[PDB]
Amino acid sequence: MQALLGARAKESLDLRAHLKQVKKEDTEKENREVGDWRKNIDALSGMEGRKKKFES
Amino acid sequence: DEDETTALVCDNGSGLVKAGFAGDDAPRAVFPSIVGRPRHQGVMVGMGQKDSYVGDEAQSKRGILTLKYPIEHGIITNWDDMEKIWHHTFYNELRVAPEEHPTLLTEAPLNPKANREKMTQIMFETFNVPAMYVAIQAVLSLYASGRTTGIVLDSGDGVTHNVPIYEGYALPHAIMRLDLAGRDLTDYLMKILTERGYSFVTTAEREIVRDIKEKLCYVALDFENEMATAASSSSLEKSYELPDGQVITIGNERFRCPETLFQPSFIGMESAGIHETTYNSIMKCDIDIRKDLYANNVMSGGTTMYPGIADRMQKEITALAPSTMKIKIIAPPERKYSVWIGGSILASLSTFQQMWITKQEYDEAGPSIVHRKCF
Amino acid sequence: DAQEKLELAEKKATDAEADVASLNRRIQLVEEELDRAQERLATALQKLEEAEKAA
Amino acid sequence: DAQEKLELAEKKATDAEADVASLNRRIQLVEEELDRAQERLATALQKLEEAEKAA
Ligand SMILES: Nc1ncnc2c1ncn2[C@@H]1O[C@H](COP(=O)(O)OP(=O)(O)O)[C@@H](O)[C@H]1O
Repeated sequence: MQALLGARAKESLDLRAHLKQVKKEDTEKENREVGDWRKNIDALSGMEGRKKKFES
Repeated sequence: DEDETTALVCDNGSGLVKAGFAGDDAPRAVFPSIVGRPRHQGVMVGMGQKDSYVGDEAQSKRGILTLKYPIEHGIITNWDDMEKIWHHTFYNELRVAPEEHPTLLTEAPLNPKANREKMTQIMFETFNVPAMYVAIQAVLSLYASGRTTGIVLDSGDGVTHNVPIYEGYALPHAIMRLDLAGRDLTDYLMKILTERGYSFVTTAEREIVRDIKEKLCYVALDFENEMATAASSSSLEKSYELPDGQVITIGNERFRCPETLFQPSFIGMESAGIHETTYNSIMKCDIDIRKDLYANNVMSGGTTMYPGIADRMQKEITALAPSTMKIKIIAPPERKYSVWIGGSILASLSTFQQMWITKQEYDEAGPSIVHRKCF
Repeated sequence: DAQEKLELAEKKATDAEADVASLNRRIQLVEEELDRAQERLATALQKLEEAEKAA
Repeated sequence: DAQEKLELAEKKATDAEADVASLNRRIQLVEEELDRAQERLATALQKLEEAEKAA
């Protein structure tokens, strides 16, 4: 009498687990573009004088 | 230079263009779909200055540029500018020439044929990509969401697609493609802000309004109660900082603009709105397929970030829907980026490696091949 | 020589000031990114509370 | 005047350079705090991902 509710609840879980496993495998396999970068600055602390350009 | 020749993945919308490589969970970079051109006479010499700017360059130097968008309502009308965008997107920024990698592009399933054909043609003839596959955007939204069944309503900048998919199959007779989108919400906001005393008409002004919308606007799940107060009191207004230090406040207009997705008449459009099109995508399917589509309204694309859109899209459908039935909105964090993410997922499937147009089949058949091999 | 040393000292000051300003721009850009990191952190922590709350 | 301006321009340069040095310290301190804030933010967000994932 319960054989089908077991089987039906399982079919739903197996499909949901499949679909989530597919997106999770890519989420976990590669993760660099999903991260961040230093984005550093210039400051010009070595600028002890004027440049060679006529504009400086 | 790469570990494997996986596909490059890029979602080209009417708003943003996003790209990265297949197998990751994010694009490396996002660009506006823009090619910019100077609208002024140069006077100083040796200032660098390009004849045309692409993507973020176009937006960054926009102070003296007129900015054009090559994509409108989901299709490419200016392929030359998309060629510039793809070069920048794939080679200048991801640092990968398409010549050595398959490329996965995207388009809606009822997207005019010329666009899926042109995307196939340019990547094969100007970039020499070894393979092509133009993805169904709804499919990618489902891949990113972890669903096989549901209505994909992608409310992007270009077009709202409204497609019912059941067990991985489309129900095409029930697709309600609608020419109501995020780009119209931006122009409506420029006009309503003009009514408030803050006129916006130029490219710079449009980019400001798009920034205002993205930070200040919302849908409101119950707009009648929300406007009764927002239109009556300053306590519901939110301030926005403009590039020159000016401050604009927006009240009921803050949600009235997004409200157009439910009230299309605000922009002169004849439409039922996105909640009724979701309803009809469900209702026009057979009764043994609607009980699953009602329980799976799949939100995707951009504009989905407005607070109240998911609840506003579930309440309206529930009101149109039969009683007893459970109506459910799925609105994951992979919003706006779900198509790109799904693209990455599709590209990495082992079964998808049999779906590619090779740069052999392409030349034998020509670009019309996209309809024989992709969709 | 006092004048050249002055042009050089004034230049040093101009360049040092160009850098006081470039440093203040970087300091404010970084302090702003920091305050924003902290606003975004407070938000992430609040959203963490929402995520933990969701849990 | 050139010499006084030199003492003052050199002083100004010294002060401007001293400000650059104080500001170099403000940069290193805020820069590190930003890298740390970005890590704190990433941490809160990673916790959010785990908490949301737990959810
Ligand atoms: N913070 C935000 N708030 C409201 N709407 C947004 C936000 N971010 C993105 N959107 C909107 O979504 C649209 C982008 O469409 P999109 O779905 O990302 O095309 P694509 O599928 O190629 O990525 C734009 O109109 C943009 O303003």
